[PDB]
Amino acid sequence: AIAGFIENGWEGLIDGWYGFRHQNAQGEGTAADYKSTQSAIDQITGKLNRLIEKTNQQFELIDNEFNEVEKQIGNVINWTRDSITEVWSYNAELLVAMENQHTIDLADSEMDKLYERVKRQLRENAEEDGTGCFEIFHKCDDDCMASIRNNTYDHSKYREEAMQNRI
Amino acid sequence: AIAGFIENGWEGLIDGWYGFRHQNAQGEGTAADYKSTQSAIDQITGKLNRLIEKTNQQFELIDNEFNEVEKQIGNVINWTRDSITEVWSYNAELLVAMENQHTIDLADSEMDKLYERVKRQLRENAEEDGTGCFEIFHKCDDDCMASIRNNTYDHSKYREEAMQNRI
Amino acid sequence: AIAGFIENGWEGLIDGWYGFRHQNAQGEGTAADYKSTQSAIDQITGKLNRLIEKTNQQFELIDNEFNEVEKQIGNVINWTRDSITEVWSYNAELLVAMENQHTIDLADSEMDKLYERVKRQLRENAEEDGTGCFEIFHKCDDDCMASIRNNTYDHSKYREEAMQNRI
Amino acid sequence: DKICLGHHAVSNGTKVNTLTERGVEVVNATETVERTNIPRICSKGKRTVDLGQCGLLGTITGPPQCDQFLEFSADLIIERREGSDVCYPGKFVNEEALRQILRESGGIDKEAMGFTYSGIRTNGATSACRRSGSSFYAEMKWLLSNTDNAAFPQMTKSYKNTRKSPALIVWGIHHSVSTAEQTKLYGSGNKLVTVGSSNYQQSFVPSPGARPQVNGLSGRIDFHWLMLNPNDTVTFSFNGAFIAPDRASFLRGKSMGIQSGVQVDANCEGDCYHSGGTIISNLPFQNIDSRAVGKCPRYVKQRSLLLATGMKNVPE
Amino acid sequence: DKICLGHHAVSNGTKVNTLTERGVEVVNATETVERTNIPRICSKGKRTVDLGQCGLLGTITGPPQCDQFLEFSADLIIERREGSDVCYPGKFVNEEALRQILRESGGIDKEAMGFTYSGIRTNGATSACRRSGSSFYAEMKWLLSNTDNAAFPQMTKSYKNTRKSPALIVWGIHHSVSTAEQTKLYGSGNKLVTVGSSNYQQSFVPSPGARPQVNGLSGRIDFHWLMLNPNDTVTFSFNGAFIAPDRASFLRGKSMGIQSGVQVDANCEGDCYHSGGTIISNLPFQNIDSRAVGKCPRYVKQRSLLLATGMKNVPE
Amino acid sequence: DKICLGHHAVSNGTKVNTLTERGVEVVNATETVERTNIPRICSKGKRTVDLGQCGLLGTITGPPQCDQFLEFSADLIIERREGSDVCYPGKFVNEEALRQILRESGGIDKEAMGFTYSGIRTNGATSACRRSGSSFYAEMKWLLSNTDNAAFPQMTKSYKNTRKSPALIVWGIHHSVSTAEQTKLYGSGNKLVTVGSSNYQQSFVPSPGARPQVNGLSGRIDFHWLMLNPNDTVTFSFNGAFIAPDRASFLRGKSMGIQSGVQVDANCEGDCYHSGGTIISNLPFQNIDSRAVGKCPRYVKQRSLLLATGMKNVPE
Ligand SMILES: *[C@@H]1O[C@H](CO[C@@H]2O[C@@H](C)[C@@H](O)[C@@H](O)[C@@H]2O)[C@@H](O[C@@H]2O[C@H](CO)[C@@H](O[C@@H]3O[C@H](CO)[C@@H](O)[C@H](O)[C@@H]3O)[C@H](O)[C@H]2NC(C)=O)[C@H](O)[C@H]1NC(C)=O
Ligand SMILES: *[C@@H]1O[C@H](CO)[C@@H](O[C@@H]2O[C@H](CO)[C@@H](O[C@@H]3O[C@H](CO)[C@@H](O)[C@H](O)[C@@H]3O)[C@H](O)[C@H]2NC(C)=O)[C@H](O)[C@H]1NC(C)=O
Ligand SMILES: *[C@@H]1O[C@H](CO)[C@@H](O[C@@H]2O[C@H](CO)[C@@H](O[C@@H]3O[C@H](CO)[C@@H](O)[C@H](O)[C@@H]3O)[C@H](O)[C@H]2NC(C)=O)[C@H](O)[C@H]1NC(C)=O
Ligand SMILES: *[C@@H]1O[C@H](CO)[C@@H](O[C@@H]2O[C@H](CO)[C@@H](O)[C@H](O)[C@H]2NC(C)=O)[C@H](O)[C@H]1NC(C)=O
Ligand SMILES: *[C@@H]1O[C@H](CO)[C@@H](O)[C@H](O)[C@H]1NC(C)=O
Ligand SMILES: *[C@@H]1O[C@H](CO)[C@@H](O)[C@H](O)[C@H]1NC(C)=O
Ligand SMILES: *[C@@H]1O[C@H](CO)[C@@H](O)[C@H](O)[C@H]1NC(C)=O
Ligand SMILES: [Ca+2]
Ligand SMILES: [Ca+2]
Ligand SMILES: [Ca+2]
Repeated sequence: AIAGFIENGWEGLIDGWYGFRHQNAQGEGTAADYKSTQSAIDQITGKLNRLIEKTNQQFELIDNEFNEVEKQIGNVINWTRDSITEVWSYNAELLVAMENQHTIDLADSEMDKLYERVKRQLRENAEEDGTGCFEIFHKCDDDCMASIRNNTYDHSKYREEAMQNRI
Repeated sequence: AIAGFIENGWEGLIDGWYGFRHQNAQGEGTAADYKSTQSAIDQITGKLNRLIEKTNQQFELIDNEFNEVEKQIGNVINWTRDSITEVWSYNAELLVAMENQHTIDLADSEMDKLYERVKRQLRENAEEDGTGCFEIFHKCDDDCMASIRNNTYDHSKYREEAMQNRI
Repeated sequence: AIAGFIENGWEGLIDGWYGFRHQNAQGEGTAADYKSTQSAIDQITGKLNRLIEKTNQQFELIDNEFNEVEKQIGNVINWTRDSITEVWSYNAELLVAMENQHTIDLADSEMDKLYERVKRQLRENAEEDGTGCFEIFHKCDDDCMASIRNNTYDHSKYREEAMQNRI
Repeated sequence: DKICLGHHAVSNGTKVNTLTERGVEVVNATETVERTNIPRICSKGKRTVDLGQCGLLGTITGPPQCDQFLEFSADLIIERREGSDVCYPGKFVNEEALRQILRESGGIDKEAMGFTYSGIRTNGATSACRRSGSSFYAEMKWLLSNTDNAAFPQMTKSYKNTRKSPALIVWGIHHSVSTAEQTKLYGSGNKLVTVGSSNYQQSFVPSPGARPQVNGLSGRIDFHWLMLNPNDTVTFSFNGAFIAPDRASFLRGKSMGIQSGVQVDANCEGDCYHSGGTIISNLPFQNIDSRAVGKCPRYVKQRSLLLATGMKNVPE
Repeated sequence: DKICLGHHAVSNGTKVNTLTERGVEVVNATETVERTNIPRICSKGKRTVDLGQCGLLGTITGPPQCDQFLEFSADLIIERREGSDVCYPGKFVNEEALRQILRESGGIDKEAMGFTYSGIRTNGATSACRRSGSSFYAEMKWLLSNTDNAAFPQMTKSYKNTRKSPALIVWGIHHSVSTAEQTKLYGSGNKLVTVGSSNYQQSFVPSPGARPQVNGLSGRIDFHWLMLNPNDTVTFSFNGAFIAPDRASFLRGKSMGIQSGVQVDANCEGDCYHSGGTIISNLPFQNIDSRAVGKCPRYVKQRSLLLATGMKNVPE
Repeated sequence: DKICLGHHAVSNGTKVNTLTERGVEVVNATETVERTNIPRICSKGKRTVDLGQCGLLGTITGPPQCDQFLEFSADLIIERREGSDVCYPGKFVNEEALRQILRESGGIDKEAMGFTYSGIRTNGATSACRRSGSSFYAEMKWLLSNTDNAAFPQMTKSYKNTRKSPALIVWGIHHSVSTAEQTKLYGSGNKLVTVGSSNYQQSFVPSPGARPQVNGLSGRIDFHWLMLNPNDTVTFSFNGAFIAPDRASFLRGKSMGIQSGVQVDANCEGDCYHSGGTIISNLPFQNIDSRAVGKCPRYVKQRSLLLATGMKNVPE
């Protein structure tokens, strides 16, 4: 019944962006990973700080809404204003498309990093199932699952048992 | 004689962007992967939809090719026009260099996703040879090769035989 | 005592960008990888060639610093100039932020490529320790270490010994 | 046994530029900068007026080249290099603004201004404005003293704009070749023309003197204009050297105006024009003409910028 | 036993655009284009002058609507559509440049120019400029011949700018209804006004003549200006039709000026204004008004562009 | 036994900005915005004219400061603040357009216009234009009545442009201090100057009157100009108050013109100039002067933007 990020995201994960879901004799459970979550949020916050900027440049009226300026100068002003508007509209569309692509790829890349880290903690004691989970080839109770989550799992302790079970 | 994407591309693959090439007792064969191919084409099509746009803004003459405008206003117009041209030439060069970098990385990333998927289907029954191929440690006839391609290969069926052969 | 790129970079690596650091009976040593190093430098040089460009477009004075132009046309010129300046200031900030992101990701990606290559050379004779190093499960003297660095390590030669040591 | 993952490649790769490399080969690419011109004005779907020998400002005053366009209607107006606004030599004051007003006008509808005259001649004519012999601007009257050298009575004429749109009002000031000719035409003494509305007043004094012959004539008639608001009146006061309007012009709607040297083609459709033709393209950029008008790709300096539409090409 | 790595998802995803896809769903997103207007002028922290019926250029000449603003001071100046620069009919020449100079001025401080007169009347007045009966522009003097039809002596008046800032100098030219009226006021003959500094010289000739009534009057007074440098002198030479300045204006500091049709609100703060109100926003773009001024997000054509603030949304 | 992959790092990292972070440290970085100025005009490889006390428009009319530059030739023209176009006070009408024409001209080649005169004096001179005593503009002639107060004959003078390039034609109108002086110089009565080509017609009436003494003088000479097409003729008709050209000017080729307050240095090469010197740089941006001209990095508001030339710096 339980699966990882390769299939889909988890609607029930409400305490974080990334997390761990486990199944053992004591049941199923899910906990957020605080570090990866915060690393992603900080990168998005960094974007927002850069993009939610105000120009400090003050512009004034060169035109007149109540009493129309002379036509020749008016047409130059309007051509120039419309050309500037084309430039900004193009830059705004591109900026958002480009940033959104990067935001998406960056969020996936934080997922892959966490996954790759857990893989390496587990060493020869587990195999990938292809959905974003590890089948762990030894009994791993709630305290063992916690040691995987907080990065203190010691693969040497279970290696003998796990390697034997893998054959 | 057979090698994968780490060495080079395949001129003989004409039915798709990505594919599988196998070797067993029944010989060699190559088939396109429809899904990855289509995923890449759809992302390029998405780019083209965004970049093959028309402006809807109409511009009019502010200048005169037959009877030259007054020189002061003419030099302002031309300075403004040449500034706008510099802006657009720079945005066009950048747009294309940025989009081509992304196009290239995106295509390689679809190749890595397909490869990683097959690796995970094969589990303990195969090893990487370093050219983009898997050495499969059991007999894998045409039907078995097809089950790898269409994602129904069941590693459990061959694991006993394969693990023994890997020692 | 020895660790790889997942922990940190090496201040003692002064001959290159990427490298190998080993530990065996004959001691510790470090050597730069010339190919990955050059591949990274060339991509940076490529960026520089594109960004260190000169415009070839000549601009002339449309304004007068000694004898002020008529106020109406002067205000149009200044409004236009300040709008153009806003555009270029925005483009410059963006160009650099986008290129620095790409430069950083590209440099990390060249590190991952080297690492992945060495993993595939070593096949079943080593395991990942999670810091960016491989524990090699056979005796690997200075000649052997060199063969890993220059891509001629033949896993078959040590496989029997290594697989036995991994159990 | 073994299975490999791979991707396609071609022998005919195409070079493109990226952020880190010039000339990396990709499996496929497409142009982003339009170079292909159609050397015609693609006018399909648009009421098009090709002015030919008629200069755009001539549609308002009516020299003989413009007789067919006095009340023209169009979506697309084309000016030509052979176009002249004038028959008797001279020019419009503030001319380019007026061209720009008329290029987007949709054309013009003329209305009689109602002026009638007594004590003067109304029939000034010249061989420079040829119809069935000597003639004059169709929309104007060259007012003269009743007989050579006679005094020209001080006169006042007013026209009110009854419509809901601004009226284009045009008049002329005649600058004779010499004070002798100015006297023959309008009687001796100082000449003055004054023109007033509720928002405009200006005075004009003709300035006789020799100018180079243009069409064998050394005199000049210069044309002035103003926009007369709905319900406002324009009043002319004068004692000679005045070329009076017979009619006012009202703008019809909306159009686009271009300048061109190539033929019209009512069988092709298009929206981006320049003097050498029509740019039919969906590309976002063009390197044909920086002064193209209508709805156009943006003008860039580079002739070509290739957009990759495939992966890196890695042959064996 | 097993452990899975995963990421969050929601049922309420938001669609955004990327380089390769339109409408990919993300967990969260934010608007980048401001559409919310506040329909007031948010003036908190700024000395604000709401000119009302006073036209900005009137602050300099002083028709009765502007009497309270002859020496105004402000950070923020608001012009209104009901504002008129004038009482006697006419207008300023080069009016928009002057408005632009005043909008940024901080307001104006007036200084007496010290002109006095002999051999003429100084009391020209009109029912169009109503105070306690007929009056005139507060800052100007309608100079007349001593008696009807009498000759107006040739006169010269000079003013030097003693201050360290440029002086704004304004004067008027009166265009009478007829050469008869121009004679009654200033004596017969040709009327000329010359105005010179070290960096400016221009000549003005009145042009009398009939034109429509505005406020029952057919005459016009048109206003002209220049900027007189520190230590420079302006000299006026004239023999009638001259509306003389009584005072010069000096700009006070710095301000911003806007044109608006909504009320002031001193309780909200803001820095980006347009005619319909105040754009309070930190977004980089806005789609509210392309002529907004102050320190503004940049105007774009699109109504909305969503920036992703979360990962791809991949529900089950 | 073990083998580790790693990358370099330094203790002295450099901070840069990315899409997601301010101040991330990289191993190496480089400036993109030029701040370094050279406080000289780097003129190597270019024929350079430093106009000094000669104002650029004075090269055409020839007051005494400009006597060495009447027919100058250059690739690079430098104007200086001390430069004056004038000796007898006045100014050029449409002056900035003409400056812009001359800055790019390559310099000017003068040609005699061939006017000769009878029945008048030609020797008008003034202590404001000092050579060997009282003199005048080298390229012009102050035409006077034969004797004080005498009548000035009505005259016409024409010049045709035989060359293949447009001729720059300049003339002057003299505005005397009073109608008395204007009578002494040119005889009483109304004065008129007309100027016509096939594409230009304008009239000029002097306007006498007092203005502030500039160089002890209260008169003014204003200069007007036109471009005369190949094969076209210009005709001047006048009865006084006319300052006649002796020569026409043809533009030589191509140049660039700047305004500067620093010295020339023929030993350094450069193409980007501003008033304070030369920007020698290959960087794509500059923060030195937004009005810089030539072939320049683009002006930006930021003083520094660092481009990473190395990887992320991850020390222990
Ligand atoms: C997708 O979903 C969530 C949850 O949406 C919320 O849940 C229910 C109450 C619904 O009926 C929704 O109407 C409601 O928005 C979004 O996060 C939520 O945002 C809201 C609205 O901005 C937060 O409300 C706050 O409430 C306090 C006091 O009442 C105010 O002071 C704040 O100004 C603020 O508006 C709300 O706290 C938050 N919900 C939770 C549980 O944290 C989420 O943002 C959304 N997607 C997008 C794109 O916005
Ligand atoms: C979904 O994304 C939106 C928009 O980014 C989130 O709202 C935003 O939250 C940020 C960070 O908390 C807000 O910053 C705050 O505003 C000011 C200035 O920085 C300051 O007073 C606060 O202390 C804080 O830093 C930001 O204003 C706010 N933006 C908007 C438009 O509301 C929202 O939290 C996200 N929702 C979820 C469920 O993640
Ligand atoms: C750290 O940063 C920069 C990378 O920008 C290094 O300096 C750069 O080195 C390159 C080539 O090595 C220089 O190119 C030179 O340009 C001239 C200009 O005409 C050319 O004629 C030469 O033949 C040469 O190729 C480049 O100018 C230079 N950049 C700057 C701004 O000076 C620097 O060495 C790097 N440090 C380390 C330790 O690698
Ligand atoms: C190489 O790329 C081009 C350009 O995108 C392909 O041609 C386009 O195909 C689309 C739809 O698939 C059409 O709507 C366009 O008309 C084509 N564009 C142009 C500019 O011709 C082309 O098919 C590709 N070639 C191959 C073999 O894939
Ligand atoms: C310039 O643009 C405005 C809209 O901003 C319009 O109302 C005005 O007519 C345009 N001016 C001309 C001269 O076409
Ligand atoms: C403006 O540009 C065109 C080329 O577009 C040139 O022919 C024209 O002369 C320019 N005007 C001036 C005054 O240099
Ligand atoms: C135009 O900008 C310059 C600064 O480059 C300034 O000195 C000048 O006064 C501005 N013009 C006006 C009319 O404000
Ligand atoms: Ca009609
Ligand atoms: Ca005061
Ligand atoms: Ca010569």
